[PDB]
Amino acid sequence: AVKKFKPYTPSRRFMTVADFSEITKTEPEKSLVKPLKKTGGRNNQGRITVRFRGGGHKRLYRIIDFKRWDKVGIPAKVAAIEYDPNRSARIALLHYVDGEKRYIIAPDGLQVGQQVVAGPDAPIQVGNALPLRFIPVGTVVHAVELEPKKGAKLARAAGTSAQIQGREGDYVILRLPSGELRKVHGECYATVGAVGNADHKNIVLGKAGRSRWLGRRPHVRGAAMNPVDHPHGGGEGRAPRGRPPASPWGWQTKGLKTRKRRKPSSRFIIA
Amino acid sequence: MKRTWQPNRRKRAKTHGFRARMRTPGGRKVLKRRRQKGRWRLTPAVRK
RNA sequence: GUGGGAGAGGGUGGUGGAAUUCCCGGAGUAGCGGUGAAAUGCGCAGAUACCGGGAGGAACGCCGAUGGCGAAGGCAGCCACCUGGUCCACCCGUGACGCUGAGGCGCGAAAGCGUGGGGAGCAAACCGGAUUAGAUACCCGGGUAGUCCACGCCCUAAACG
RNA sequence: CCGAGGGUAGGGCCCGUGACUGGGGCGAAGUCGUAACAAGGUAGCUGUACCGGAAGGUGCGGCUGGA
RNA sequence: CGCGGGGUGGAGCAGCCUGGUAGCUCGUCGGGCUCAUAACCCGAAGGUCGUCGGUUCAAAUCCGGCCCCCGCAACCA
RNA sequence: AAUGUUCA
RNA sequence: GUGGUUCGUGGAGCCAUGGGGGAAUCUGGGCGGACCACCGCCUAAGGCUAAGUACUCCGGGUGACCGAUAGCGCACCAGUA
RNA sequence: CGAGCUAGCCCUGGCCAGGGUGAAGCUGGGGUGAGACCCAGUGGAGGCCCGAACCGGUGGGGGAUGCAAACCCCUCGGAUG
RNA sequence: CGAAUGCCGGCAUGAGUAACGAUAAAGAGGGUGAGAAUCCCUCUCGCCGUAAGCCCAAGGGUUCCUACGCAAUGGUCGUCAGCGUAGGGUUAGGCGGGACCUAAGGUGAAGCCGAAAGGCGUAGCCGAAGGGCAGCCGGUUAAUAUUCCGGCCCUUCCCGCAGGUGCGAUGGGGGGACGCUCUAGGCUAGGGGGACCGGAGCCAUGGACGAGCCCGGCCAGAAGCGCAGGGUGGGAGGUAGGCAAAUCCGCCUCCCAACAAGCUCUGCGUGGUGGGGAAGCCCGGGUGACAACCCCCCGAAGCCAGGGAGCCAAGAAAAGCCUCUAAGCACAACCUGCGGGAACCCGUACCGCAAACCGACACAGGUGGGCGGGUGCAAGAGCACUCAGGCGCGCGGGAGAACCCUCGCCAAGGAACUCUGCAAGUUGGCCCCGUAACUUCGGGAGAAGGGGUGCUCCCUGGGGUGAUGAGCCCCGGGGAGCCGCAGUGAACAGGCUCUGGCGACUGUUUACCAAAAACACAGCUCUCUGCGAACUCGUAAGAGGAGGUAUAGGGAGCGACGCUUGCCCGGUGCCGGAAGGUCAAGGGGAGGGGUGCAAGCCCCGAACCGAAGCCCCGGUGAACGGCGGCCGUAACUAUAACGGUCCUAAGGUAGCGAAAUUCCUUGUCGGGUAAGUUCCGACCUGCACGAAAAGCGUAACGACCGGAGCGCUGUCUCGGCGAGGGACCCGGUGAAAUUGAACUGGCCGUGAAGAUGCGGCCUACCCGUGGCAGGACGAAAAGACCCCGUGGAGCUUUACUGCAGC
RNA sequence: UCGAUGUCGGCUCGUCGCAUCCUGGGGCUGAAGAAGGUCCCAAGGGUUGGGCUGUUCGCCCAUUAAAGCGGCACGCGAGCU
Ligand SMILES: NC[C@@H]1O[C@H](O[C@H]2[C@@H](O)[C@H](O[C@@H]3[C@@H](O)[C@H](N)C[C@H](N)[C@H]3O[C@H]3O[C@H](CO)[C@@H](O)[C@H](O)[C@H]3N)O[C@@H]2CO)[C@H](N)[C@@H](O)[C@@H]1O
Ligand SMILES: [Mg+2]
Ligand SMILES: [Mg+2]
Ligand SMILES: [Mg+2]
Ligand SMILES: [Mg+2]
Ligand SMILES: [Mg+2]
Ligand SMILES: [Mg+2]
Ligand SMILES: [Mg+2]
Ligand SMILES: [Mg+2]
Ligand SMILES: [Mg+2]
Ligand SMILES: [Mg+2]
Ligand SMILES: [Mg+2]
Ligand SMILES: [Mg+2]
Ligand SMILES: [Mg+2]
Ligand SMILES: [Mg+2]
Ligand SMILES: [Mg+2]
Ligand SMILES: [Mg+2]
Ligand SMILES: [Mg+2]
Ligand SMILES: [Mg+2]
Ligand SMILES: [Mg+2]
Ligand SMILES: [Mg+2]
Ligand SMILES: [Mg+2]
Ligand SMILES: [Mg+2]
Ligand SMILES: [Mg+2]
Ligand SMILES: [Mg+2]
Ligand SMILES: [Mg+2]
Ligand SMILES: [Mg+2]
Ligand SMILES: [Mg+2]
Ligand SMILES: [Mg+2]
Ligand SMILES: [Mg+2]
Ligand SMILES: [Mg+2]
Ligand SMILES: [Mg+2]
Ligand SMILES: [Mg+2]
Ligand SMILES: [Mg+2]
Ligand SMILES: [Mg+2]
Ligand SMILES: [Mg+2]
Ligand SMILES: [Mg+2]
Ligand SMILES: [Mg+2]
Ligand SMILES: [Mg+2]
Ligand SMILES: [Mg+2]
Ligand SMILES: [Mg+2]
Ligand SMILES: [Mg+2]
Ligand SMILES: [Mg+2]
Ligand SMILES: [Mg+2]
Ligand SMILES: [Mg+2]
Ligand SMILES: [Mg+2]
Ligand SMILES: [Mg+2]
Ligand SMILES: [Mg+2]
Ligand SMILES: [Mg+2]
Ligand SMILES: [Mg+2]
Ligand SMILES: [Mg+2]
Ligand SMILES: [Mg+2]
Ligand SMILES: [Mg+2]
Ligand SMILES: [Mg+2]
Ligand SMILES: [Mg+2]
Ligand SMILES: [Mg+2]
Ligand SMILES: [Mg+2]
Ligand SMILES: [Mg+2]
Ligand SMILES: [Mg+2]
Ligand SMILES: [Mg+2]
Ligand SMILES: [Mg+2]
Ligand SMILES: [Mg+2]
Ligand SMILES: [Mg+2]
Ligand SMILES: [Mg+2]
Ligand SMILES: [Mg+2]
Ligand SMILES: [Mg+2]
Ligand SMILES: [Mg+2]
Ligand SMILES: [Mg+2]
Ligand SMILES: [Mg+2]
Ligand SMILES: [Mg+2]
Ligand SMILES: [Mg+2]
Ligand SMILES: [Mg+2]
Ligand SMILES: [Mg+2]
Ligand SMILES: [Mg+2]
Ligand SMILES: [Mg+2]
Ligand SMILES: [Mg+2]
Ligand SMILES: [Mg+2]
Ligand SMILES: [Mg+2]
Ligand SMILES: [Mg+2]
Ligand SMILES: [Mg+2]
Ligand SMILES: [Mg+2]
Ligand SMILES: [Mg+2]
Ligand SMILES: [Mg+2]
Ligand SMILES: [Mg+2]
Ligand SMILES: [Mg+2]
Ligand SMILES: [Mg+2]
Ligand SMILES: [Mg+2]
Ligand SMILES: [Mg+2]
Ligand SMILES: [Mg+2]
Ligand SMILES: [Mg+2]
Ligand SMILES: [Mg+2]
Ligand SMILES: [Mg+2]
Ligand SMILES: [Mg+2]
Ligand SMILES: [Mg+2]
Ligand SMILES: [Mg+2]
Ligand SMILES: [Mg+2]
Ligand SMILES: [Mg+2]
Ligand SMILES: [Mg+2]
Ligand SMILES: [Mg+2]
Ligand SMILES: [Mg+2]
Ligand SMILES: [Mg+2]
Ligand SMILES: [Mg+2]
Ligand SMILES: [Mg+2]
Ligand SMILES: [Mg+2]
Ligand SMILES: [Mg+2]
Ligand SMILES: [Mg+2]
Ligand SMILES: [Mg+2]
Repeated sequence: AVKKFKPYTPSRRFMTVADFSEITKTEPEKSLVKPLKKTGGRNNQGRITVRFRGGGHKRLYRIIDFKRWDKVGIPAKVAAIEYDPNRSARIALLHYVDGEKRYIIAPDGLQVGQQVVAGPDAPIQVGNALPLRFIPVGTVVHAVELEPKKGAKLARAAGTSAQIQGREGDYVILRLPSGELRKVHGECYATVGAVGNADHKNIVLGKAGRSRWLGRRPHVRGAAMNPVDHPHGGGEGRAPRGRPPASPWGWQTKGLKTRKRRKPSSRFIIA
Repeated sequence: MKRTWQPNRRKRAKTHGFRARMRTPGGRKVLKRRRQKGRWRLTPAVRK
């Protein structure tokens, strides 16, 4: 839905925020070895190596389960659906019959009360994980793994998802969120359903700050700087690049493909 | 107005200290050069 | 009220095959395509033509009507679910409760507009090739918004019997 | 106290006028094309959308007051 | 004052560079189709090639003195 | 395959 | 490829190396300035080895060296204030 | 050799008188077939308003071997972000 | 040595000049002494009082206290001092640190990397204004005190002892434990009154013996005791988890019970009792005293605290502490009592918004935390006055010229000033009336324009606390009445409106000449990137990205929102093309050469097979980018819908247009003005607008830039008077740039072309002081501009040549 | 003159030149008068306030006897802006 505001103050006549009803029934994290001190920091060993990051509200890190073959067959009830500052997606706190509690990136549709489980035996329904091989071609899934046992790495952003296009050998063909067609091993797990909280792509930040609360500091334009700072910089009084559009490091930034050519990763791609 | 020198005992020790000067090969050379010139104070004398 | 009937009435979810296009594989060779005649264009980088595998979107052939449904706009593969109208019969119930309807409220093809999706074919604008004195057109080869969905708007018409 | 009026300040309605501008009516024989009336030689009409010296042209659907 | 570009039948453009030939489109003229006009068909006429000198055997064409033309630069303070 | 001055 | 040498690609050997191929043990093997052939030199892929040589923080001795703006930055409580 | 100035970021603490405006929610009333919606009441939102501390440095004047190698007076901008 | 703006030192000149450092302010009487405006005491006076007063951190290191002293240091003086000499002075189980814990980060066994130096880095260790932890009220010294002492109250360890229990980890679990904004109820700190309690005293000057005036009416405090709160369901069974070792967690299952109770844990009163105890008066001490030590009211931002509500940006760690079992050990061992004993190290002076810290200075600058009383004003930490407490700023005394600075007032006029209303005025708080276009419906709004405002008396409504009732406070409502020029009577305290330009908006910036139309910004588009992501740093290891996964992350441009964003893929870039052209090693060896008597050994070397790149083919604009000319033509003329032709990759669309763009140009009309090179509206031969280096608009916003009005003013006609601080004079102290030497006049000539200095002529006794700036081509800076030097740097690219990278 | 001679305009203070814009004398006149025109002598003293622009300069508005020209480093920044 997204909450909109009356225009009492500008920057807030455009501002809009998430429908937090989805979450509710729980704001406090499941402390139980669930959150960890999370180190902030826009740089590595001294130098900033990603520009314009910093500041941004204090943040606790919820550790979530991205490889569910741990508890194969051990079912669990969905305790709650909480808020995660560290992601676009919302998480779900799930108590296992085992007694062990874990977190999972909350799929769309999942509800407090439902039961869930991962395994080959597992029934094909929202929240359940299984190797792609045992998932019916056509079903939508999220939190897909890339190589087996390596853990989930695909379709985890709010409202994202992958769809099975069909098997072919030990591999199964997935159409990824981006839209690329990749062959992924059949043993790679993946939980059924879409990522959920798809209204996300619609929230309008609103003001200059807030972009700040999210830890994103101002991004200054190339042309605005000087010959020294960027290739675009310079020229007496406003100019048009004057070079084919380029990054501060000098590589062309409009259309120039960048992924490695001889990458073995290919052969399993097509899109 | 707020001037350049703002004395901090701990900062001074941790920066120009003896131990500090010892860790870095550059510093060890400082201690060397000074000791060899005859300085009475090899390091910024400061008491705590 | 009871007991029956017919229908593309409306919404939601699911699904079927033919066909167009694109992708992959196989085979195969100098044309294909287009027209009034051509040209642009596509094709020796292996096109057209034919076989096999795949993605995808849109539309529903034959039944099919000079038919049925709705108040209108309008509604056509098939399944289910949710639900609106309507007709017949029995002569049972209520007992004039009726008709129209200023204003109000609800609906309202197509085009067009917003937010997000989607995009095979088609196709305003737009670019080419001709035709013409001219050709900002009819023709041809391409092509974007649109057409498609969801939600929110627009409320017009030869909204015609 | 009220009080005709006078002042200052802000509003509402109407009339006159205004460089310039938009389209309309009207004026025997000016200019360009030929849309419509006969398949008006691209059936016409129409609401809507873009384009074009101009009438008009095309897309999408609707009409028969065309076949 | 500077750089270099254009001057040709009536219109707009060729040809000059590697001097000997002025070519295209348009129009203008006569003749056809029409009932007549346009389009179309047929066939012709039309150019001191800005001007004034010397190079040559020969000058649209090479060379310089002007003459309208067209552009570009004119700055530092 | 455009067109056909005006008033009778 | 390079480096070293007087040798800067030169006719460029020799002595070193990163990379590739890869022997033989005296009928073995390197060199004598591309390369061949003679003639001759020497024995690689393990190691050690005084003296003659270099310097002057230190002790001494001298000086056609200075003599407190000189001579060490300091003749003095100077690498101090 | 320097981030004891300045710039950015990281960890951990502190601070922001007093006024004003009065969003969303709720609660009751109204409305309708049910709604939309409209009222009051409560409520206390906001890189909102005024304005000290605090953070600045807009215009003018003074100062110019200064009080000061950037200062003073009046004025002025922000002030829960 | 005579010059090098030479080097070092000395001493001059300016000059008894500027200045003596905040315009908070001084006067006098006593002392002291060789000598006092300046030291000590007293009495007047003025200034501060969210301080110019207290307390703590940092830094400073003896300055602190006392006795002696004055050369120098205190911009004068100095008997004084932060100065000189000497001697004292800093006391802790509880305050703050360490024999505790962890943060960022640092270091760093293992482990990884790197010519060496060295770089990452696990465990561990280090790291604190954060966590954890036991001390209150008084009293003393010249100088210390939560440190010594008094009273009251705690903390660890060790021993003995009685009484208890499965005791026991560096392991498990719980916990510690956390945001922002808004808030309830009690409290407390703090403050105000009192007809009440205690007091020495005072009736002045016209009055008052007064329910008068004046002073003061508390602090701490175990257990118990109340009053507020914070925490918390009890049971009983199973169990696939807690890298299962558990009767502890966690999970299910099930009797009871729940806007609770009890159980716990704080806060606050209360408390045995200890402690403090003015004004005044007499010499810090006494006295005031065996001082009283009570009652109302206001009341926190603090306490109960882990209280509650709402919100999105979703808010440290570890130890102590509970609990659980492991080995083990059950003679251990822990637990509770109770007495005895034991209890280390470092800091403690003083300054601390400043004369002791950072600014070379006893420098109008800078410096984190807490307290910060009273009255009045709507409120307040604001403003005015004032407590406590602290100051009068380390040169003075006169004179009352110009001129300057800071300040007050002004006839008549009222922007005529000027680049410009620059500056100054006006307005100003609160209550009430009452308010337009336009808009994104919030706003514009404090629009504008107005009225009221003091005190006196009467009537009258709600509340809080009490108790319902009186006091005490908090909000009000209505009549009359008094006095001034004036009632927010002083101080704090908007001038307003109309119409343009630019950017949407709050915000950022050139520390020290630019605060802006610049940057950023939400938002739009393009592009890269399937995760060992792209991209960035690094030789590497490794790291950031990200414990993220395209609803994500990198790069680019545009820059809210509205309506929109045309045509040209010729060139350039980028994307796509398994064909061809070309192409390096390398493979391949037709063929040829050097030598040997030779087998040989050596050299060249064509066909042909050989990547990426370039070529070629095609796409591509919110990719670099680009988006025409010349003739003719209507039945008055003008003009040209229409036509011809040349060129192109295509010839600029909507919209805007003499503009932040228009040269000609003050374009031409219209508006405003008595007059308008600016402004607004029109037009359009746009020298040279135009669509994301976006185009045209837009409510609101702006210490942005332009044009008008009203109000109001010394900005001006046009200047006048007045005040304070300098200037001037006297006493004290006493600089600087500059300076070839000077005995340094005018004119007209002359001269290297602008003469005190040459020529001629003309004035002119010697020397100062207060003023003014025409000259000394005055000072200050080896001219920035300019040119030059085969000088230097920063920047660019289809300049050359390399290197990283790919 | 570059080991520096501050550059436009304005304001303030002027002084001079005179080829005279006023005001004084005067001769011609196609001078009737009143006017004017042109030349001659003569600066003693005069030679306004606004609108527009940085302007100098101009052009306007309202006046005037007239609203003169020009030099003084396009006089004057150790006088201001
Ligand atoms: N006719 C009146 C309205 O305006 C237009 O009509 C106007 C024009 O089309 C028309 O112009 C015509 C022209 O079309 C035709 N081909 C040639 C003719 N000579 C012109 O005629 C015009 O001009 C002449 C003077 O020159 C006048 O005398 C005459 O009245 C006038 N109509 O003149 C009309 C003015 O009245 C619309 N086409 C018409 O449908 C509409 O109703
Ligand atoms: Mg380091
Ligand atoms: Mg930016
Ligand atoms: Mg740099
Ligand atoms: Mg560059
Ligand atoms: Mg420019
Ligand atoms: Mg459907
Ligand atoms: Mg194929
Ligand atoms: Mg097939
Ligand atoms: Mg479908
Ligand atoms: Mg039905
Ligand atoms: Mg009946
Ligand atoms: Mg539609
Ligand atoms: Mg649409
Ligand atoms: Mg098509
Ligand atoms: Mg077509
Ligand atoms: Mg669109
Ligand atoms: Mg569908
Ligand atoms: Mg719809
Ligand atoms: Mg419709
Ligand atoms: Mg009008
Ligand atoms: Mg027709
Ligand atoms: Mg037709
Ligand atoms: Mg037609
Ligand atoms: Mg068309
Ligand atoms: Mg049709
Ligand atoms: Mg006719
Ligand atoms: Mg007639
Ligand atoms: Mg050997
Ligand atoms: Mg000697
Ligand atoms: Mg010496
Ligand atoms: Mg001597
Ligand atoms: Mg710092
Ligand atoms: Mg409300
Ligand atoms: Mg604010
Ligand atoms: Mg202010
Ligand atoms: Mg504010
Ligand atoms: Mg000199
Ligand atoms: Mg000297
Ligand atoms: Mg003086
Ligand atoms: Mg005072
Ligand atoms: Mg200290
Ligand atoms: Mg002295
Ligand atoms: Mg002393
Ligand atoms: Mg110890
Ligand atoms: Mg290290
Ligand atoms: Mg420690
Ligand atoms: Mg601590
Ligand atoms: Mg706690
Ligand atoms: Mg108290
Ligand atoms: Mg008396
Ligand atoms: Mg009291
Ligand atoms: Mg007590
Ligand atoms: Mg209780
Ligand atoms: Mg129990
Ligand atoms: Mg259990
Ligand atoms: Mg175990
Ligand atoms: Mg303080
Ligand atoms: Mg000091
Ligand atoms: Mg000091
Ligand atoms: Mg200084
Ligand atoms: Mg100071
Ligand atoms: Mg104050
Ligand atoms: Mg002083
Ligand atoms: Mg002083
Ligand atoms: Mg006056
Ligand atoms: Mg007056
Ligand atoms: Mg003026
Ligand atoms: Mg003036
Ligand atoms: Mg002006
Ligand atoms: Mg002003
Ligand atoms: Mg006020
Ligand atoms: Mg406004
Ligand atoms: Mg702005
Ligand atoms: Mg500003
Ligand atoms: Mg936008
Ligand atoms: Mg921009
Ligand atoms: Mg192109
Ligand atoms: Mg080769
Ligand atoms: Mg070979
Ligand atoms: Mg190739
Ligand atoms: Mg004509
Ligand atoms: Mg006529
Ligand atoms: Mg146009
Ligand atoms: Mg103009
Ligand atoms: Mg204009
Ligand atoms: Mg005008
Ligand atoms: Mg464009
Ligand atoms: Mg813009
Ligand atoms: Mg502003
Ligand atoms: Mg601002
Ligand atoms: Mg303005
Ligand atoms: Mg004055
Ligand atoms: Mg005076
Ligand atoms: Mg004196
Ligand atoms: Mg002279
Ligand atoms: Mg002379
Ligand atoms: Mg004098
Ligand atoms: Mg002077
Ligand atoms: Mg020089
Ligand atoms: Mg040169
Ligand atoms: Mg010069
Ligand atoms: Mg000089
Ligand atoms: Mg003059
Ligand atoms: Mg004369
Ligand atoms: Mg000056
Ligand atoms: Mg001066």
